Amino acid sequence: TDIETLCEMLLSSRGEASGMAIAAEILDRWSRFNAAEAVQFLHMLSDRFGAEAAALDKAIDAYRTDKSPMAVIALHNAAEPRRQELLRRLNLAPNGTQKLVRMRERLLETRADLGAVDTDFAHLFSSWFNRGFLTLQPIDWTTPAHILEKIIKYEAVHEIAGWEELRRRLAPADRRCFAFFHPRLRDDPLVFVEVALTRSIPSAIADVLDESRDHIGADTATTAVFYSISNCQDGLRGISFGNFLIKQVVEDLRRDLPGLKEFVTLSPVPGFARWISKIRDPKSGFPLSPEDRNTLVLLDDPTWPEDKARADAVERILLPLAARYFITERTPDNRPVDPVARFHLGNGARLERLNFLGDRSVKAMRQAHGLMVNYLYKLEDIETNHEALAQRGEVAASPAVKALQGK
Amino acid sequence: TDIETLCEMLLSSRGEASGMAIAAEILDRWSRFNAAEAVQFLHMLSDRFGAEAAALDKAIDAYRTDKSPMAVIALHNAAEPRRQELLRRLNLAPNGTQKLVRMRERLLETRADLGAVDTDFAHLFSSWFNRGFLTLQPIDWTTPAHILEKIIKYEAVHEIAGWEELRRRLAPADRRCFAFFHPRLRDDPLVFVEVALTRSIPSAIADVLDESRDHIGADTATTAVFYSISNCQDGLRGISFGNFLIKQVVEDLRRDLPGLKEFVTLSPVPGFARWISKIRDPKSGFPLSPEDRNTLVLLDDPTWPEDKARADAVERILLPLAARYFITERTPDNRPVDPVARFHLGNGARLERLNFLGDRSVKAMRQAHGLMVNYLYKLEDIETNHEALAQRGEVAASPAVKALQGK
Amino acid sequence: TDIETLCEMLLSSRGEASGMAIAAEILDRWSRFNAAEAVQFLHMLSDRFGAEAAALDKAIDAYRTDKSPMAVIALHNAAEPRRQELLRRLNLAPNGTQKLVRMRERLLETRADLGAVDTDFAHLFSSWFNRGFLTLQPIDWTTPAHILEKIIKYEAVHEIAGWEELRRRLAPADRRCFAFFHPRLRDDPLVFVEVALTRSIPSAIADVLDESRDHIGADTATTAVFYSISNCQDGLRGISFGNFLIKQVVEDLRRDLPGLKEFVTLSPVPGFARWISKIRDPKSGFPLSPEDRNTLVLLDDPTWPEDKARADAVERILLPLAARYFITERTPDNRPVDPVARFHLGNGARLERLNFLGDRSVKAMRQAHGLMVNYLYKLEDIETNHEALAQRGEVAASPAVKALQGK
Amino acid sequence: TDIETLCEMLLSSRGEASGMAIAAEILDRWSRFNAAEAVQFLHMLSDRFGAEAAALDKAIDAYRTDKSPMAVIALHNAAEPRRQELLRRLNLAPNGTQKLVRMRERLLETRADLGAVDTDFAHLFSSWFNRGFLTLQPIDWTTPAHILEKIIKYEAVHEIAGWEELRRRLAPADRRCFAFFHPRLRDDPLVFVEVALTRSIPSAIADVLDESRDHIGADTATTAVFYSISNCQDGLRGISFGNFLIKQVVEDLRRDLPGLKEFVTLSPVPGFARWISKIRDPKSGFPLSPEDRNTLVLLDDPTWPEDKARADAVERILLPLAARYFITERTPDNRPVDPVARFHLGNGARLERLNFLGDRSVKAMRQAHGLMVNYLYKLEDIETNHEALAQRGEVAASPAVKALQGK
Ligand SMILES: [Cl-]
Ligand SMILES: [Cl-]
Ligand SMILES: [Cl-]
Ligand SMILES: [Cl-]
Ligand SMILES: [Cl-]
Ligand SMILES: [Cl-]
Ligand SMILES: [Cl-]
Ligand SMILES: [Cl-]
Ligand code: NI
Ligand code: NI
Repeated sequence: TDIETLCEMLLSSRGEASGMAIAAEILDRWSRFNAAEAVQFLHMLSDRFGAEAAALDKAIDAYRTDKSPMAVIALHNAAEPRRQELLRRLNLAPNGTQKLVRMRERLLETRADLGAVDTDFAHLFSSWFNRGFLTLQPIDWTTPAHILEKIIKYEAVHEIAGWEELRRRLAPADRRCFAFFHPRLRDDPLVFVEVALTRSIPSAIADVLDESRDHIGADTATTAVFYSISNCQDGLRGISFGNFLIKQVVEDLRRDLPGLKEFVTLSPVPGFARWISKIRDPKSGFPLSPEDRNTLVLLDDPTWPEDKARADAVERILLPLAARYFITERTPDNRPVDPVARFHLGNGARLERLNFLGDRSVKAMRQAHGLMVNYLYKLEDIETNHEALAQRGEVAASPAVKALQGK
Repeated sequence: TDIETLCEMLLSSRGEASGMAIAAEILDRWSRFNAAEAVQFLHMLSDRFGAEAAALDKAIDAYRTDKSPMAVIALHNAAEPRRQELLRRLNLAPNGTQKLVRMRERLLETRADLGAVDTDFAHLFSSWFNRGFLTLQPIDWTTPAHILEKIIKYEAVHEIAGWEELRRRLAPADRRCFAFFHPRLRDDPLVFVEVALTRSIPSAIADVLDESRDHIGADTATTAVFYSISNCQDGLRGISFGNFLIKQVVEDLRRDLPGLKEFVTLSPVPGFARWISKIRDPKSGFPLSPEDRNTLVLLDDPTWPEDKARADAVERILLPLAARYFITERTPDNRPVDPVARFHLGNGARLERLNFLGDRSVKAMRQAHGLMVNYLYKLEDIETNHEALAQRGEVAASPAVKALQGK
Repeated sequence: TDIETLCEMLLSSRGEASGMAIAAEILDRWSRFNAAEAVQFLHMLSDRFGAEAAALDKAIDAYRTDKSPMAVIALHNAAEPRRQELLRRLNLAPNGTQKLVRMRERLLETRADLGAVDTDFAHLFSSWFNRGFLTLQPIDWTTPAHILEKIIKYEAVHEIAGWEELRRRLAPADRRCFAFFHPRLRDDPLVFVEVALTRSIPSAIADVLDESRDHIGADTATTAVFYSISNCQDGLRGISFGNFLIKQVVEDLRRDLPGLKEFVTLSPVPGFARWISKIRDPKSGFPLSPEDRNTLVLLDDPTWPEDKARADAVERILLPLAARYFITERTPDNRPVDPVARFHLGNGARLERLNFLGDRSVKAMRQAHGLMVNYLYKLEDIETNHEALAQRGEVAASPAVKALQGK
Repeated sequence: TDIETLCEMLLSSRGEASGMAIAAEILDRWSRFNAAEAVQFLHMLSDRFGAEAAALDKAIDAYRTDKSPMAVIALHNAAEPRRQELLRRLNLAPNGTQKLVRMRERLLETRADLGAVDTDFAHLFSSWFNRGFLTLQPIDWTTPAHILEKIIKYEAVHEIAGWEELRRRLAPADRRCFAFFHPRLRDDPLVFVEVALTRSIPSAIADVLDESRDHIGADTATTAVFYSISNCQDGLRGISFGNFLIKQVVEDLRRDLPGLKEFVTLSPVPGFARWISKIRDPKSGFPLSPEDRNTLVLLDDPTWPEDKARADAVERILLPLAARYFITERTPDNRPVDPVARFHLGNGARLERLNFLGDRSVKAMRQAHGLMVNYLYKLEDIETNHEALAQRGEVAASPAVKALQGK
C-alpha cells in the first residue's frame, strides 16, 4: 500500500544521498509479501513506472525535424522507463543487488506486460554483471563451506549426492573446479564447472565419477575434461557468461599445467529422446524403414543390459540417427535442436564423438536414452567454427561423427 | 586506421566470447596515439558509432499507432547509440574499465557532437560506478604506499607538501581519513576526505594543520571535522558521490567513537573573491556606500597583517557581505553562487559560521581573501534543509550567520 | 641406515644455512618407515643423541669450586641432550614443525629411555607452542571445509555424526565455536570448544543438541554454555592450553555480546562409573548400607526407563554418592578423581550442579551411568578457587552441590 | 619495588592461566622506568632469578652415581635459571614477545653477571625466532607505509635519503627487495636485502643508485645483485639469520625469473682502512718498501680526484694490499679480518673482484678508503667453499683476486 508511494519518493530524492533508507525499506517491505502481493508489485511497476509518454512524444516531436545526435539523445532518454532508474536507485540499499536479483527471480516465475518490466531488469543486469566485473575463483576442498554447500545444491547435470560425494570430485589433485563470483553477491557463485584432468577422453560419465577410479598425477595429465557446467543464479537467466568460464579456465590450465594438450567435454545433450519421440510418429514425415521403426520399439522397454544384443541393435540405429540429429536437424528458427549443443557450438567447439550409453542415469535415460557426447575446444578452430555456425548454418563435426553421416 | 574497423568487429562478435582480444587490442592501439589521433577517434566514434537512424525511424514508425509498453521498448532500444555497446564490450578488456575511464578523460579535455559521445560515457559510468558497488575504505599510515602517494597527488584543497606532511595528518589517532574504492580500479581511490577529531570547532585551517598543535585522545574527541574532500578521478567528473562519503563516514564514526556529537566542516568557499570583483564594479547595480567602496580598496593591497586595524576594517564589511553572498545571492539559474556551497547545502548541511582569514594561504587569498566557513551536519535537520533548498530557494543558515543579515 | 648419519651432519653444519636440505631429507626418509624402523630411530636417538657426558663432567668439574652464574650456564649447557638441537635444526625443514609433531606422536604410542627422549620433544613444544604464539580463530559455517572436516574428526566428547550434524551446531547464530591455531600448522587446529548461547543452564546434553530445539536471538542470550572441548593434536599431549581457550573465549563473548552474564559448562565427568565399581567391591572399605548395595545392583541392568521408579531409586543414592565422589574422594596423589574435574577446577571453576541422566548416550552410560555436571566460571571467584584447590585440597562447590553432602 | 615480587608470582601461578595479567602489568611497569631502574631490574633478575643452587647440587648429588639419561635430565633441569621460565611466562602478555625483545635491547646497551642474564634471552630468542617460524615477504612500493618507513630507518649500508629516494630503489621492476617477518612482531621486519636486477656486475654502488641509470626489463636481466643487507632488530643481535635470507631470495629469483644466471653482491668491507692504519705503523712488523710507505701518505689527504695520477698510484698498492688483507690476514682467533667478509664467506660465497673507489661516500671513505668488493654465490661451490673456510683456514677467491696475490 504505502510500499508503492515509497518508490515514488526514491525517484524524487535527487542529490539527497539518503534514499538508501528508502531503497532499504522498500526492499524489506518486499522481503515480506505474498504471491498476490509480489504480483501486484510487479504490475504497478509496469502499470505506472514506465516511460512518461508525454515527454516522449514531446521528444519524437522535436525529432521530426531535428535528426542531430543531441536529439537522438533526448529521444533515447524519454524512451527510458522510470522503473529503470528505480532499479538503479534500489541498488543502493544494503546488498541491494542480490535483493534485486532474487526479485527478477520472482518475476520470471510468473501476462505480456511483464515481458517489458523484465527487459529492464535484464538491461541492468547485463551491465552490472558485465563479465569485466566478475572474477574467476578456484573452488576446491579449501574454499569455505557455506558456499561449497551451494555447489552441492546447484549441481544441475550430474546431481551431487552428499558431502562425501562432493569431496570426492573436489578433493583429489586429479580433479579441479572453477566458479565465477561477482563482488556484491560474493558468497554465492554465478556459474561453475567441474573438470577432470586425465590421460584420455572419457566416454562414460561413470568413468569420471566412480571413486574406484584410478587417480593420476595432476601434471601427468594430458587432457582436461569439462564434465559439468551449472548456472546458480536463476534471476540471472539470460545474462549468460558460462560462455566465458570455459574460455577462461582452459587458459588458466594452460599456465598452471602446460602438460594439458586437449580440452574436451563429457556433455549430456538432453531433448534428444524428446526428438526421437517426434520421429517415431509416422506423421513426422521422417524416413524410417519398417525395420527401423521395429527396432526403436525397444526403447519403450526400460531395459538395455538384458540381452546385450538388444542394446547392440539399438546402438546400430541410434548413433547415426543422432549424428543426423546433430549434423543437420535444425529447429523452426534454424538452429541445432539440442540446447547444450547450441552452447558448445556457439562457443566454437567441435562435435568430436558420440558416447552410446555414457550415462545410464535415470535422468539421461529419459532425457536422451543414456547418450552422451564429447565436444572439442581446439586452439585455432574456434572463431572459424563459430562462423560456420553463426551465419551459414554449419556444425563443426569431426570425421568420426560425420562418418556416421548416412547409415 | 585499422584501429577503427576493429571496433566494427567488436559489435559483430556475438556469442563469440573472444572479443576480449578485440577489446584489448583496440584499447592498446589507443594507449598509443596523438592529440590529432585521439581526437580522430572520439569523432569517428560519434560520426559513425551512433544510433542507426534507419531502424529508429522504423521504430518511431510502429509507435505512431502502437503505444503499448512493448513498443516504447523497441523505441528506447533503436534510440540507443552503438557506441554504447562498444563501451560495454570494451569493458571486457583486461582492466578495461580503468582504460575506458582515462579515455573519457582525454575527451573531457576537448565541438558539440562530442557532448553527445560523452553522455554515453556518463550513462555507463553512472551505473558501473553506482554507489552500491563502491566500498568505503579507511586510509591511514597502514594502507599501501603506492596508493597513499596518490593521496598526496590528489589533495585539491589544502595541498599536501611531501611525505612528512602526509604522515602528519594521517598518522595520529587524533586524525583519520576515508576513501571510496571501486573493485576494478581498486589501487586508486575515487574520492576521499580528511577528518580531524577534536574538542571544538576550528575557525582557521592553520589550527588543524600545525604539527605544533596539541593532540587529544581519539575517544576524548567531542566533534568531527571534515577539513578537505577530493575527487581523484577526473574521467568520473559528473558521476558524483562525494555526496555519499560524508553521509557514510559520519555514521562509521558514530559507531567506532560514540563520543562524537558534532559533525562540521572547515570548508574553503572559492569564487567569493571573484564575486567581490563583480560588486566593486559600479555597473554591478549593487548597493555600496561611497564609504564601503572606499574600504574594499584595501583588498587590492596583498597585506592584511600590517596595521591590524586595516584587516579589522575589512572584516567589518566582509562578513556581512559574505553572509549576503551566501544567504541570498543566487546565480542566473537561481542557485547559491559558491560551488562548495551547492555541495554541503545540497547535502542538507547548515551554514554554521564564517571564519574571517581562516586560510591565509595564497590560493584562498586569491580564491576568497582568506575567508573560510563551517558547514554543519545535524542529525534530523538534513532532509528538511535539503528541501528548503531543493525546491523553494532557501539556505539553511544558523542564527549566528543570519545575524550578520544586514550590516 | 644412512638416515642416521644424516642427523650427525645436521649438527655439524654450523653457519652453513643449508642443512634445511639435511633436515628435509631426514624428515622424508622418516616419512617412510616401519614400526620396527620408526622404533630403531627413536632409540638410536636416545642411544647416541643425548648429552656428551665427557663435557658434562668436565663441567660438573669446574663447578665444584666455581659456583658463579657463568658456571651454572656452562653446566646447564653441557647437561643438554644433543637430540635437542637436532630437533631445533630439524624444524627448519619445510613444514618441519608439523612433521616433528606427528613424530612425537609415533613415540607416545610406544622402555624408560624413551621417557627421556620425549621430555625434550616436550621442552621444545612447550616453547614453540607457547600460548603467546597461538591465535584464537572463530570456527563456523564460513571457515574452509578441509579444516572443518577435521572438527568432525576430533570431536571427542559428543561425537559428531556427519556434515548435517556438524552444520547443525555450527550454523545457527544460536551457536558458536572457537579454535586455537598455530601459524605453522595453521590448517589443523590445536584445541576447540563448542558453545551454546542460551536463556538458561542446560542439564541434558540432549537439550542443547536436538535440532527440534528452539533457537533464540544470539543477543537475547543471557548465558554461555561450553558443551564440549577437544584437543586435536595428539603429539601435543601435555603441552596443555585448553586451559586458556576458555579464559579467552568467555572474554571475547563479553565484548561481542554484553548480554551474556553466566558462563557455564555442560561437562561429561567419565571414570565415575569406574569409581562406582570400586565402591561396590566390599573390599573397598567404603561404607554402604546393605540397602544401598542392594539398590546399585540396578546399574548392572542396562535399563533405566523401564519402571521410572527404578531410575528414581538409583538417582536417590547416586547424586549424593557423586557429590561425595566430587567434594571429597581424592586419588593416591590427593587430587579430584575425575579427569575433567581436575580440568575445570584447575581453572578456578565451580561445581554448580549435578545432572542425573544428562547424556543417556552409550559412552556416558558406560563412562558414568549417564551423569553429567555443570561447572561455573564466576568472574571474581577463580584465582581464589584456584587456590582453595591448588595448595590445600579444597573443591569449589555450590551450596546446591554441598547440600547433597551427606545423604 | 612491587614490580619485583610480581614476577615471583608469575612463577608460582601454575595452571592458573591468568598470569597473562601478571605478565602484562610487569611489562608495563617496565614500559616506564629509568636508566637507574631498568638497570636495577636486569640485576635483581640475575641476582635472584637464576638457578636454585640447592636443588642443583641435590642433582649433581644423585648424578655422582646415577649416569642414566633420566638423571642428566634432572640435572639439565636444575641447571636452568628461573629467569628463563619468567621470560617464557612473560611472553604471554599481549605482544609480550616484542616487549621482551626491546628489553634484551636495553640490556645489550649496558658487569659480567649480565652476560649470564643475556644468554637466556638468547637461548629463547634462538628458538622463538627459529628460521622455521619466519616468512620471507617481498617488500616494494605496495607494502604498507608504516613498515616501509622503518626500511628507510634501518638502512645501514647505503643510508636512504628520504621517501623519493626510497621509492627510487623500490619502485622499478628493475629493482626488488625482500624482508624476513616473524608472526608476532609482523609490522617490523627482522632483516632485509635490496637487489638490483641487471645485465652485468657493478663495481661502483654509484652505478646501481643514480636515478639517471638506465632501467632494463626485469626479465631481460641476466644477474642479481645484493647491494645491501640490514638487520632491523637490535635486541636480536646474535640470533643471526641474514645468512638464510640470501639463500632463500636467490632461489625465489630462480623461479620467478629463470633468466638470472649470476648472483653477486656489491658489498662494503669496512674496517679495512682501520687495518691500513695498523700497517702504516712501523711497529706493525709488516713489510713495506720505503716507497710504499711514501705512497700511502697520500690517503691522509682526503682528496682522490685531484691529479687522477694520485689515486692511480694509490690504486696500484691498495688492491694487492687488499687482496693480501682478504686472502691471508686473519685475526688473533684466526678468521678473516673483515666483518662482512666473515659473512659472505661464512655463507660459502666467493671473493670475485675488488672495486677501487666503488663508494666514494664519506662513510666508506673513512671505513675503507672507498673500496668495495663483489662476492659470488655459485651454485655448486658453496658447501665446498664453506668447508675450505670453516675448518682449515682457506678463503674462496677467484683467480682475478688471487692474481693480485703478490704485487
Ligand atoms: Cl552491501
Ligand atoms: Cl578473471
Ligand atoms: Cl581485470
Ligand atoms: Cl561501504
Ligand atoms: Cl613451511
Ligand atoms: Cl588471541
Ligand atoms: Cl598479541
Ligand atoms: Cl619462507
Ligand atoms: Ni542503459
Ligand atoms: Ni631450552
